[PDB]
Amino acid sequence: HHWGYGKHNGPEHWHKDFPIAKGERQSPVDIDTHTAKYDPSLKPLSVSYDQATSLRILNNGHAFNVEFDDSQDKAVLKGGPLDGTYRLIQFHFHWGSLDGQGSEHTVDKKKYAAELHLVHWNTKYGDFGKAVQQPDGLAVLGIFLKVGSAKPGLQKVVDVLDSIKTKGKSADFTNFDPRGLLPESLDYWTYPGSLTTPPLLECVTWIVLKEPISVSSEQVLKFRKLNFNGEGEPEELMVDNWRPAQPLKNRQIKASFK
Ligand SMILES: Nc1ccccc1NC(=O)c1ccc(NCC(=O)NCc2ccc(S(N)(=O)=O)cc2)cc1
Ligand SMILES: [Zn+2]
Repeated sequence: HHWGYGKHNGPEHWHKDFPIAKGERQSPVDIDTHTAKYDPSLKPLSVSYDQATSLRILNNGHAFNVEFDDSQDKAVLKGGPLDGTYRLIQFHFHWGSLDGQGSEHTVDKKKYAAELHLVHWNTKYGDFGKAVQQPDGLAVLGIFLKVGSAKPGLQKVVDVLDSIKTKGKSADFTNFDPRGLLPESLDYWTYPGSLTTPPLLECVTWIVLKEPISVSSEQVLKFRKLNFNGEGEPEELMVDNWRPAQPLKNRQIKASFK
């Protein structure tokens, strides 16, 4: 009886195995755009993905992860609110059963169809497992998805999903360029928070881009054909794999822009 997104094991249950679910810096949150303060001391984000080395795509039973070689400084995030250098390890998405829900963060209570998370770890902690034990261990770049025009740089991801339909399936996934998933603007909001899935560790500097990317209805439909279940288990569509907004508590969201 492991955590998930169903009636009996969904986000309102997680606190029983992971009491930090009710902690002081949980994610996601609603971004109230009128209360976020412009911080003119915040630097432009530096997204350096030209040498990124993707390896593999994995269905882990709660999303799919595109994994990268993080054994050297090849794809790094720096600048913005960050001190030092954060290495890209994986990206994944959260999405809905319907185009009106799926994002984890919300903007003035608006839900997007999906949310991309580019996960990075602070190189001063040496590995990801050490970094998640630190309050500044991770930097997650969050990008909203809205349904409209197709995102051409997403299609290589969409087309491999048939090969990883069920929990525990993986496929080689080399030479994928994550620059093709970024919007034009790197204007962002930032706040201190957590992993949005168990173990819900309070180790994340969240950086959420203001400009969504557009994906097509056909692209997001292909996400919704994935399965939470393993092969030969009853089919349960991988949809609504999002945690809702958590209390902001004693936090301020800062804006990089006016
Ligand atoms: N790599 C490493 C290096 C040295 C030693 C140990 C390791 N650890 C692993 O290999 C490993 C760690 C965790 C794991 N599952 C739970 C978890 O912590 N998920 C992360 C996550 C959850 C959530 C988010 S979100 N949605 O962006 O907030 C973003 C990220 C599975 C595998
Ligand atoms: Zn995520």
